[PDB]
Amino acid sequence: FETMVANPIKVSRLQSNGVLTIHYSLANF
Amino acid sequence: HKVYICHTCGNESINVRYHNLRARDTNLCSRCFQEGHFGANFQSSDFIRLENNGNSVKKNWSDQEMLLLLEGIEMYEDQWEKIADHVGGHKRVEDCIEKFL
Amino acid sequence: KKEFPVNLTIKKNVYDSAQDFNALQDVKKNWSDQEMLLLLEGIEMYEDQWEKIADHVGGHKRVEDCIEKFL
Amino acid sequence: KLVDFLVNVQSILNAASVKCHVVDESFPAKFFEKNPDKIYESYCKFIKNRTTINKRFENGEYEPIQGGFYKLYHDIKLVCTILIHFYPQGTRNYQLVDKFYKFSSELLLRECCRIATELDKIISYDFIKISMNYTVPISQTYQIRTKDMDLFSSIISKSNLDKRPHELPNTNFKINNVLPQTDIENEAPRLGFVGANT
Amino acid sequence: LGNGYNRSLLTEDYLLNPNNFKKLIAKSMQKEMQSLSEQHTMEYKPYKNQNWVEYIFNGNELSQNENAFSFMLQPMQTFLTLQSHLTSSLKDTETLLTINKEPVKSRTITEIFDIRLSEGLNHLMFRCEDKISHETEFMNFWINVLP
Amino acid sequence: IMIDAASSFVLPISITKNVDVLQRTDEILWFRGPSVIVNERIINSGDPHLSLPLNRNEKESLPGPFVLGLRPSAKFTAHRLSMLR
Amino acid sequence: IKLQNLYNWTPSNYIGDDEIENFRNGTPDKLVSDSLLKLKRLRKERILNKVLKPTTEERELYFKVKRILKEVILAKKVSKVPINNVRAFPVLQTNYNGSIPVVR
Amino acid sequence: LQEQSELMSTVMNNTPTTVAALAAVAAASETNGTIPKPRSSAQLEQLLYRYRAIQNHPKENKLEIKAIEDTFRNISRDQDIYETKLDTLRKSIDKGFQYDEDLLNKHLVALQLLEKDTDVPDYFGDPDTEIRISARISNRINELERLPANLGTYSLDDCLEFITKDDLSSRMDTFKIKALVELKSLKLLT
Ligand SMILES: [Zn+2]
Repeated sequence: FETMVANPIKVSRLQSNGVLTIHYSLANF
Repeated sequence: HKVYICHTCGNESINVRYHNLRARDTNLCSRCFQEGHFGANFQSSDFIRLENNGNSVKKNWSDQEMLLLLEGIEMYEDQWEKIADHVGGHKRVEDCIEKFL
Repeated sequence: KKEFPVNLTIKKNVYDSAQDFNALQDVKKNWSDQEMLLLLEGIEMYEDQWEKIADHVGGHKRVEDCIEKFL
Repeated sequence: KLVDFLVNVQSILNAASVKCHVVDESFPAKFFEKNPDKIYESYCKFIKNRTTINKRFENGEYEPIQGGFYKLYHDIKLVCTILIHFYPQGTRNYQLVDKFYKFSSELLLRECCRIATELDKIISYDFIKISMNYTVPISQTYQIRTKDMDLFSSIISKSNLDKRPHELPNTNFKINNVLPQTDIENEAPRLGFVGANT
Repeated sequence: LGNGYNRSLLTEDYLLNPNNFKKLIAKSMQKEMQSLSEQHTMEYKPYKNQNWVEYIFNGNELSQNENAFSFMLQPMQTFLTLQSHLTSSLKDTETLLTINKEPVKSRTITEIFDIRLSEGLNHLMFRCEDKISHETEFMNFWINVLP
Repeated sequence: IMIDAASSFVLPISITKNVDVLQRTDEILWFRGPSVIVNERIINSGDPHLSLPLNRNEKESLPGPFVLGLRPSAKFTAHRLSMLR
Repeated sequence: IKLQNLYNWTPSNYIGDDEIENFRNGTPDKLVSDSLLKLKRLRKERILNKVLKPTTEERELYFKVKRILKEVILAKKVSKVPINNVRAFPVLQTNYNGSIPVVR
Repeated sequence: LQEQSELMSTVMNNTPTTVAALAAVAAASETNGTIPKPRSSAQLEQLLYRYRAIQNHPKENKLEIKAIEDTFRNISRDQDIYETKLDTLRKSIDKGFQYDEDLLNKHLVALQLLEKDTDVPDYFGDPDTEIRISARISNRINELERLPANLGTYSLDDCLEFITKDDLSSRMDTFKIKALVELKSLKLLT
């Protein structure tokens, strides 16, 4: 049980500040 | 709609975040602000409870939209494309300059 | 006409500097935040009667002493 | 004086039971009138042996006396423990019943009163102590000791009147109690430091 | 349930400050505070700026499944003194106390310890066991020293 | 002093069978430090037992922490509910 | 030196009244309307002097126009007394450091 | 030499009996230029009460006790004169005036604005005047840089939200934002 180190979850500040949520805007065919 | 990934966890803010005033580039969750997992460098006073939902019709300029623009000007001082999205993205580059002037 | 809002809740009193709020300070005339809440609560309920409010504060404040804070 | 005091509590208990409907639950007569520390042992004896709270005020079961709200503090604590033993510990209704009981117990505690130490032998000799005593509730957290990482957990939202044995998903998990800190506040820095010129 | 699994030994434990911290500064509004778990009262005494907190753990009704405790201290308070009141010294009770890895023997029934802390978190493993009856009890104090 | 540390660890063995009361990822989040319990977020800076005036050993057990929490009366809440509809 | 006449002390009772005994027999509003212009003129003279602390001539004058408007409410029983408040007041909240240790 | 602040420092240091400012002919008379009659309500009067209550034990080493007692006699005399004038004022009230509402609304807004030193209307080049503008801007900057960061709010509309012991209502920082928008708009003026 003492040999069970885990995986660290990084902050990702550039993905934490202003990330949004391109074929949907028709300008690239 | 921007994805506000909270500090110290992999959770996502539903409708509320905690904007920091000394690191200025991070947010917190509601349970994370209750349990205090923000690190011992801060004293839990520089964390402003802000919203994440959509606002009202444009040119109303509530206190959150007035605060975030003056935060971003003190961050970058130029590059208004990086200033308009700091408000939340729903305000124009041509409109934030007209409001700031 | 757009005008800059004069925020009187943030500004500190200059002349007296003694009737301000306890967070802006740094019978009994202590005027704690509980009685300061109960004063505005009684005013919002009874709409400036000064008789059913002074006992809602707790009876420690007189009728003249409540107006000393109300002004 | 107590006539409006019978109505303002009823209005809050009607308005604060919309999302969970604590008042509209089925509740028998339940004439116990016992110690509220032993409020669940008598209920378990009633289960081994063998009129709702909205209708108690409609039938005039409470009088404007101290017992007329001692019975209300008895009946709300009877309803909340039935809802705790009905719903599991992970549902949102459990947290709604817990928040409703933590609001109702505080509302019933308020508005009723208005109507061996080497440091001690020096401090009691040098100073004068004015005391002030109160009681707080505590919670429990988990504990995992891995290879030099010292893992911790979050606050369990289990209610204080659950009376269930402490289950463990793993044997190697440990339990601990978090002591709450409460004193005079520290002098925070001003707005010149908070939001300084960078 | 651990109500039947209570402690037989470890009647009183203390986490009071030594007298040197008061002697090097001073040479009071005392507010005692208790929890809704019937034991482990907690008293402190600030004044208008140190506290001299004291963590009392009366283990006469505390369970043995809940060994560890967690609290938070100030960076000004780095020294601690433990006052272990047991039941009786009828046998040789092995009372060793380590913070993280270094054990502390004593200061000199009533035993006095001396604890010197650093920044960060702390384990503070303490235990009591007999040589004949074979009954052991554990205590842990997760001390959170602020920077 | 570093800021961008992880401070979040998840064990790979999923024992998510009786765990629904803790803070899940949506797995269990395990921090490097414990939690803190704050009773009331508001401090009444009056109530002269805390402010200690200089006018006049006395013990007094007050009922509940809600004296130091600025709790309003029920009559204003009932009046606001009468103003609701 | 008395007992009850010693603890209750304000900055408003050092001068007394000295004019309101003669002024109450007429209108109550003329001295307040003349004193607000004097307070405005002294405020403009303090703006035009680069001074921070107010003088002792207007602080002694401020407690009279408060007392007159207090006694009008105490005696004349003004029929409306309109309520114009922000319905809020600032308090001090709890501060606490984080529990995760600082790495270096 | 801050004679009213030395007693406050001795009271805050909890050591006002070992020195007691050493009131003599060369020390108590140099800082006073008879106490200078402080004008506070209770922040400088309770300090005089404590300064009288401590020095009752030496009883001869301090000579300004007679001046403090004469000041207390003057305070009691002014209190008695104020009570007699308050009785004469309450007995000299006319029966009917019918005071209007519009003039009351004109007086209350002006008396509220003249408290905290802001501009009120009547409704009844040049580098010499720019330094006076900058001194008023820096005054508000130094005033806003003395506010505590742990400022929370409580409106009269929270009773519909049912705040529990751990609830975290969303109307706590409605004034902390507005206390920072002004502070960071006075800095982005240039
Ligand atoms: Zn989170």
